[PDB]
Amino acid sequence: RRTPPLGPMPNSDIDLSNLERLEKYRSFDRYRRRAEQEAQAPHWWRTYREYFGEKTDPKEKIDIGLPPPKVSRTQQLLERKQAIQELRANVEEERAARLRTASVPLDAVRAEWERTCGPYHKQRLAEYYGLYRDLFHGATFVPRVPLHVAYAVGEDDLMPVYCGNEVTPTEAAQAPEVTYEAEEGSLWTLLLTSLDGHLLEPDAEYLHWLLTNIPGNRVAEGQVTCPYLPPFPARGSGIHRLAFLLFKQDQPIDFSEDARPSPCYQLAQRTFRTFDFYKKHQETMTPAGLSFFQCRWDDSVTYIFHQLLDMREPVFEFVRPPPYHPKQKRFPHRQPLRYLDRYRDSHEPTYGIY
Amino acid sequence: GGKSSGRRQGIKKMEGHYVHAGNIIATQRHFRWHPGAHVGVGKNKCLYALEEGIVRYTKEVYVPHPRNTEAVDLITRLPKGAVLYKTFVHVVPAKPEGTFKLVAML
Amino acid sequence: YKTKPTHGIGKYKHLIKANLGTDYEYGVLNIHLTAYDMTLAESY
Amino acid sequence: HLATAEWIAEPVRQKIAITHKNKINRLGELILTSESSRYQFRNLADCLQKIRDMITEASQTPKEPTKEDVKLHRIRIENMNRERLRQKRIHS
Amino acid sequence: DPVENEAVAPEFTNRNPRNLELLSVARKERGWRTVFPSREFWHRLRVIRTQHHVEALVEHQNGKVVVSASTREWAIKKHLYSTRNVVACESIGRVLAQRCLEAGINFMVYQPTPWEAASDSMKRLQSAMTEGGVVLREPQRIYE
Ligand SMILES: [Mg+2]
Repeated sequence: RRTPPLGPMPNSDIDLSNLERLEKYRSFDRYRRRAEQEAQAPHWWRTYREYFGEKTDPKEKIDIGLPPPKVSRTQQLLERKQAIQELRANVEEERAARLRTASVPLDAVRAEWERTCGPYHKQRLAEYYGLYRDLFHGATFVPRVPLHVAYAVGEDDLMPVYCGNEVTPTEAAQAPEVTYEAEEGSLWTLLLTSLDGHLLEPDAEYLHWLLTNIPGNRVAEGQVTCPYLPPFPARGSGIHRLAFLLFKQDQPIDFSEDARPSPCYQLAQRTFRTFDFYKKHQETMTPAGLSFFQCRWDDSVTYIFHQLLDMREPVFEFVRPPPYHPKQKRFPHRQPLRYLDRYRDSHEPTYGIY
Repeated sequence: GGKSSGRRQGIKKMEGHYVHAGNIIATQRHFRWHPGAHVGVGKNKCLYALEEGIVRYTKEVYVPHPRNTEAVDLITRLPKGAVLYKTFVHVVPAKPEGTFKLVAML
Repeated sequence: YKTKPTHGIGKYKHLIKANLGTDYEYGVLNIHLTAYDMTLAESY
Repeated sequence: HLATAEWIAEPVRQKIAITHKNKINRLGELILTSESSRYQFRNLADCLQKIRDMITEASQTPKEPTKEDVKLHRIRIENMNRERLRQKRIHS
Repeated sequence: DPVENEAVAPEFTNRNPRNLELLSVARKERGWRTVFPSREFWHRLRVIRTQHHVEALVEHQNGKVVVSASTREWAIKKHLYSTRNVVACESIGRVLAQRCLEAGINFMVYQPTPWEAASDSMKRLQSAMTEGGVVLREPQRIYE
């Protein structure tokens, strides 16, 4: 019994009458490339990606970001081509290239990337970290404008918060310095959330900082809706992710409902969700910047828990499920003597009635 | 002579069967099936599960290792656009690695 | 499996190979290059 | 209570509070628990031996170049990377 | 008597995708011993050397791509003489190492064919990654 295939055969298109005329792969790299390109295509049979690959909703990922700016591709390409023309005409550059000793300015390339391709890479990195999934319950945003946050340690040292890096709570104890390009007439809002810092409700998250109505780049003059609170990731609970979000207000916004008393050391009051918050504010609020970083536990968390939060610090532990053993049989055939030690619970000797 | 008995070699766990770590999935004289995710192969081409989960069978693209000169030579002689396919057996883990629970309140 | 519609997906030897002169084309030809300069001969 | 306990030397108390800081609760009490056996006698003996081992370790204060754990390898790598990523202000 | 701040759930739920990887307890996709390359890793570094351009990707095992460094990008084109030479490979390696350091990823894997491994451009890329601080060996999973 044979059943016709439900789709085209993988090698049905290739003829075989003139297979000698057909050009061969003749190399492993070409076959590998064709193989991966084929594997990246949908199929009507069961495949690895069907069972292990993640599934996405058919609806397109909804965007809430700032509309893309326009630019003249022809002029951009002309300037780029003349720049590379003069660069290749420069003999010293060509000699360095042939000697394989040329070097590129890392700071310059990063600064140019932050304006050219930075937003898309940052969006992809945030999607990989899953922020868009947990908060917003599924949405997308492109960080059109850049933001730079630094925590001041010592008198000179700065710990930056670029994207998903590791910063200790000892460094994050004080309020950081925030910089972002802006001009007069723009109202900004800064928010900080701990995605995994919650201790009671897994779905909810803890708000740690909220500034509203920042005039331009004058961050200090902004209204302090909620005082800054350093992160408190519990020891043994893993690595948490703390997210800074910069939003823009087309109209002035009153923040009376979400206002928090100063100080706000209660976890129930610090409980917050960006979901339904961006829902109630989306009419007159729109994101412009996003950043985040990873955080572990350190000694400063103990002080924060004992004094700032006035509570006993909880300590967690990662524990694996107990090993599986089959149901014990009365006569274990051909099993080693240690078969009974697997089902014995205590290693101390027992004597029963005696 | 030649009075040998059968070797009882074949599939031991079908599609959708729940397996534990170390269980033999299939034994074979030659590589009829290929291991996939969390499936190990022994010296005698015996397939066992490295993780506890559900067994699945799929058709997957065959890309041999470069050091396998015989298979490299075999695949380098195919007409352009040809792709080899083979049956792979996978196990989908069911339980998480572990959980975090409160152990002390200091 | 043979019964399943994906039967034969694993076949590969039908894509691999298992002289008579026509009246329009020549079967086998040989081009011999003679030279006292071996380098030029092999280069050509 | 560690600090209040006068039957141990003050530097030993300080070293114990430093090293075994994860076993000190909010009130400053050092806590040691044992579940290694079914007998309260053996569990108490284990706790007392733990206390004695801590005291003698603080007394000896070894300074040998001990081996590096594989778990701490990636921790020190990421700490070095974070130190490298740390930045200085232009104007001081 | 009860304190609201001390009300903590018995089980902690952490949704960070990288927490298990950083704790070195996430299970790796072992197997695939009959095919190349192996999938037993958390992050993979892939190099695509085309006729005109060179690309480097750092991607997760489940399919997602973490970071990229491609010679088509203008911030490196404006300083790069040629996108298909050892200088281009060195620049790509350094830039990707810096991007990964900023993103927080430190450990990856590299699974080259023997010829591209012996290739001089790729070994200079490895040197660039090493000097940038990226380690191309992942820590072994902690089973127990
Ligand atoms: Mg017979």
